Amino acid sequence: GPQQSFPEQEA
Amino acid sequence: DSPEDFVYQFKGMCYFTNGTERVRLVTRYIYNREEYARFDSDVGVYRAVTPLGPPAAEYWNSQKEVLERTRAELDTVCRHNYQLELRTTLQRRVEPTVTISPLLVCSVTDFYPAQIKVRWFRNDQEETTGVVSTPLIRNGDWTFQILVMLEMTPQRGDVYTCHVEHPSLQNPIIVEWRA
Amino acid sequence: DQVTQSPEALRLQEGESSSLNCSYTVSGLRGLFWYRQDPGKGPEFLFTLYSAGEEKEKERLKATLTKKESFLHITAPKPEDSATYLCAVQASGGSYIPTFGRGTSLIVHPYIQNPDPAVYQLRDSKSSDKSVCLFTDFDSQTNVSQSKDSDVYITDKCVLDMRSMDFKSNSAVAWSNKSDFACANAFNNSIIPEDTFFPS
Amino acid sequence: DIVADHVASYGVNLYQSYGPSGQYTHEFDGDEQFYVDLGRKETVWSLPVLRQFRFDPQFALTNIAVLKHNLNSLIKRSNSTAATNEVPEVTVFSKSPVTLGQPNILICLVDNIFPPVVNITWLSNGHSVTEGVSETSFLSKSDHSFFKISYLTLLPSAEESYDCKVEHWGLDKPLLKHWEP
Amino acid sequence: GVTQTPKHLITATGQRVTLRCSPRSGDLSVYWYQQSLDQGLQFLIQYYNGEERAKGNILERFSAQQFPDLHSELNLSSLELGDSALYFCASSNRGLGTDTQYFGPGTRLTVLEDLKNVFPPEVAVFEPSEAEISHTQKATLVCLATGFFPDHVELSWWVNGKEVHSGVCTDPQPLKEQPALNDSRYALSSRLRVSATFWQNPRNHFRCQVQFYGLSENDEWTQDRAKPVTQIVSAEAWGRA
Ligand SMILES: *[C@@H]1O[C@H](CO)[C@@H](O[C@@H]2O[C@H](CO)[C@@H](O)[C@H](O)[C@H]2NC(C)=O)[C@H](O)[C@H]1NC(C)=O
Ligand SMILES: *[C@@H]1O[C@H](CO)[C@@H](O)[C@H](O)[C@H]1NC(C)=O
Ligand SMILES: *[C@@H]1O[C@H](CO)[C@@H](O)[C@H](O)[C@H]1NC(C)=O
Repeated sequence: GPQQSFPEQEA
Repeated sequence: DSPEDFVYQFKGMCYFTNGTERVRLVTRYIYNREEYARFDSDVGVYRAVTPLGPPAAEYWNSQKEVLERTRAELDTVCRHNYQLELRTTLQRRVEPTVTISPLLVCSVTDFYPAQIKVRWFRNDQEETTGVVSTPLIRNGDWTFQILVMLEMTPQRGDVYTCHVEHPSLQNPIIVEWRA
Repeated sequence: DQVTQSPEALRLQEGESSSLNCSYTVSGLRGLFWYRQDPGKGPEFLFTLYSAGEEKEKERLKATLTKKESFLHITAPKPEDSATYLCAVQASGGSYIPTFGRGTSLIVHPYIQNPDPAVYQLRDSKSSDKSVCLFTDFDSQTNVSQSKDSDVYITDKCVLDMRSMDFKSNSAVAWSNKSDFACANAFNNSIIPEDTFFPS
Repeated sequence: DIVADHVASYGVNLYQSYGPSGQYTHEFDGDEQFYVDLGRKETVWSLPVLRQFRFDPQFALTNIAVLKHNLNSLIKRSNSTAATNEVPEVTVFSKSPVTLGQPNILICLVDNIFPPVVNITWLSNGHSVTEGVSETSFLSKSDHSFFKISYLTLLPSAEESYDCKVEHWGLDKPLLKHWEP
Repeated sequence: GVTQTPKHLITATGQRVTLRCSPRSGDLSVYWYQQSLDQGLQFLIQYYNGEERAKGNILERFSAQQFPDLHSELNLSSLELGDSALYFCASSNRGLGTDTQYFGPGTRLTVLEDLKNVFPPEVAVFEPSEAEISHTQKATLVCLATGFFPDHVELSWWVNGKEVHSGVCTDPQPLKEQPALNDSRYALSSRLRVSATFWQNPRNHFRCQVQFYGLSENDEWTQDRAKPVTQIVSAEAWGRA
């Protein structure tokens, strides 16, 4: 159903 | 004593204007209360907001697959979820409760959406002053509240009415009060 | 939540453009991935498609994604493109765990400019007890099949490139340690070209 | 600030060194669509229309894991700079106009929360209140601070008074916002 | 990008093996896959930053782990003949919905009932036909590698001490000498085509060699025939007038 924003990973 | 705490926040923010036409995606990367990096769909790349931003912003800008997968969320997250909002949260119409209680206050209770227009009328005549309206109060249970105080003089033969306009109503809701 | 690839296997001629299909019925797709896999080797990444309407390109390959399926358009294929093309899906339905299709086994047959089909008897080794025959220079339309004769072994078509002469040829090897092993009837179970050269 | 007809967070991802603790929520026009109970591994809806959607709690645990990594990296980057404690603004008000012997809900709005770790308890006439108490989650603000709302379903009496006790690190003593009809 | 060790693994039933995988630098997610003929590419287990993330249709005997160096170990115990498959490792950035998987070269496992059935190849070179030379002015050298078990082999053609690829083609898959046997010895053929004039030069030395992967020095052997260790078997031929 609802979609989410995926956070980018740090070094 | 003050307990030691380190906070990290990530917000996937979609901004909708004129329905489906204007769409913007802003992914904010926050350390404590300091937003150090953000992607903006209107900009096209990740940007460094503070001096703690370049190790993150540059790294995510170097890989085209990171840029492509982020840029895709303007459609896969914003426009996708808006279609669900149009059927659920954007259809939500809760009509308000208008009451007058004693100088005189018009209590507009529990409504959805936020949009509202409260007006006092002296005798088929407006009343601009003295009107002290409270800001739009958010109840957090998907309902809103707004109180409008009116400084009156009780005089013979005048009817005081509170005119309230809202998108859930086909015609404005009018509640009257007499001395 | 399933993903399906059609055809299961495909036979094409050098230059014969075709399209590989990858149908999916999973919900909330966030990525579609195309891979190229050679025998014994690991899957080689090709394309990622994050939403319907997307289209990506890499030379003679074109990957497109729609709400129902994804097409891997392979234009003017060469025998180099012979591999198993894998399709995967990452969606909310499948908890984003990659669900791979059974792949499409691709085989691109070369173009033979001047075919000269012939069966030759090779020089017997001083160490080996085997006799070898070789079916070579036949066109790609000719299909080779295993022998039905006891202790006789035939290999499938194998194309070799002689880039010094801009030449290429198909060949099948037939061997047996049996005394009555003759080349004249070695590829008897195969439909060989009616005018194949059979030397003395 | 960005001007738009509708503003939505899909979603608000939060992780802190105290506990450690996490929070996954979705917001629409400043209202919480849902949260994911990370301990219970369950999606909790805040609108009956939204309840039929299938949001996997794993997808929340999955994102918070990246935040856990990112926080470690930024603790090393900031030369270990802890969050500053903020002073919260407490406001107590009724849901509907006050009428004796008629059901009404008391609302305690704790605004400007940072860090997002606070205690909001209710008092009637000095003693503590456990029955009829409910609360929301930490709702996001543009200034990257928070606000949480606590409810109290009650019947108002002529002599019944109520208090909202808020305990935060930004406060030297627990803040009390009194209410009376 | 994604690396995997070992490449080849020949073992016995009941044994325990450990597979290693080093992911891409920057990737914090590792996936394990088992590829067989009758089941395809099947997901076993997944890791993220040293912790278990997802479990597939993995067995109790199969165990995995992700170390702080982010590399992974797939331990396979009480091995069965069915465990003979290609074990691929995959690496992902954050292990989220939009992350692209990147595979490793894969470890190739072969589980046998006993190590007694292991045989190295019999390499034999066959000189070109005088008929082919007289008809096309092209000469084909055939190499035959027979009676080896299992199929962990690499065949190569060598002209004057150096490897050749031009005019060379090897069968992608070997034949079964006894197709009715599940533990049948294999056969493999390869061809080396050169011009008639090149083969006619007697100063030209041709050699076909097969690298066989077998039992290591630590494995047991008591049979009268020589231990079928990982070795090189070769056949050679000089140019004729
Ligand atoms: C919120 O309330 C809890 C009440 O338990 C506080 O935690 C206690 O803090 C005292 C400090 O003297 C300790 O002795 C207790 O052991 C703690 N109890 C638990 C269960 O942790 C907590 O500190 C309060 N938070 C704030 C922000 O004031
Ligand atoms: C909003 O609606 C349409 C675009 O769909 C356009 O005609 C109109 O000018 C836009 N702007 C305003 C202020 O209405
Ligand atoms: C951390 O401290 C060092 C000095 O010890 C300094 O060079 C560096 O810039 C500091 N970083 C930040 C972000 O304060």
